[PDB]
Amino acid sequence: GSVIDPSELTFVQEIGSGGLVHLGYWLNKDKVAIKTIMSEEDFIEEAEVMMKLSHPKLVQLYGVCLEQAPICLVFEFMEHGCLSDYLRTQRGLFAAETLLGMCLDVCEGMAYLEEACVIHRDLAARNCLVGENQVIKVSDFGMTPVKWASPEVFSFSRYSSKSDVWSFGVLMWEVFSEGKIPYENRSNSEVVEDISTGFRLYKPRLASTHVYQIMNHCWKERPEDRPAFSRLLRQLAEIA
Ligand SMILES: CCC(O)(CC)c1ccc2c(-c3ccc(OC)cc3)c(-c3n[nH]c4ccsc34)[nH]c2c1
Repeated sequence: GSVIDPSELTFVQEIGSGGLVHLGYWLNKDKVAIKTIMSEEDFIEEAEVMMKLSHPKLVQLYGVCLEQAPICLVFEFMEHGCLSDYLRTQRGLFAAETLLGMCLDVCEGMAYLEEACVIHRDLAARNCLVGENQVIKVSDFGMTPVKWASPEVFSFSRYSSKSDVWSFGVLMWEVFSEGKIPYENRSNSEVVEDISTGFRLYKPRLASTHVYQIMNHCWKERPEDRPAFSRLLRQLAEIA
């Protein structure tokens, strides 16, 4: 399943930690994001799933480097790193249209995963990447915090594409607030209690009445009342 020899990789600079990430080169040519190692088998399987899902708004892999421990996944290099950090560093420089376009990119990737019956389970701005011309790609979509979890997920672990829709609503909030922490300084028990009473994340300044309505549609108590990613995509496109 696309095996890369360790000698083919050149480690240049550490760029992140989660799962350690390095900026590097494969075959002294392509810029790569090397993600060094959860069990070894699950780490390989996540890449195998991702390598068979081709969409312009989903991150791509060059291959997997096994044989020598710690094992690593060889991803394409994304120029502007993770979406969460990009929003925080470029805060105050974003236009409303740019933020909506970011949500539309994520929604496109999510609509593809929804049709392929692939549940992300951890959709958040920290799991999204920024490339050339501010193109957003969904990352870590091959897996098998409660702040992004739907009520049926944090209470009954009922994962579905509709639970990813709730997570997308929180992602939409992260984007429009320019990288703000959802339910800041609040514990896991506190967020569960708030959401159960009917509390929802506040409307950020850059998000219009229509954008906030879409966020609240993603945040409906019952998963059946939430719109599918295929529907959400056209709703977001209509606001633009
Ligand atoms: C914006 C500053 C800079 O340009 C500095 C070289 C940069 C910084 C971080 C990244 C990452 C990246 C590294 C670790 C991350 O945490 C998982 C998320 C993103 C990535 C990245 N690109 N592609 C992939 C795949 C998994 S993480 C990652 N590119 C980065 C680029």
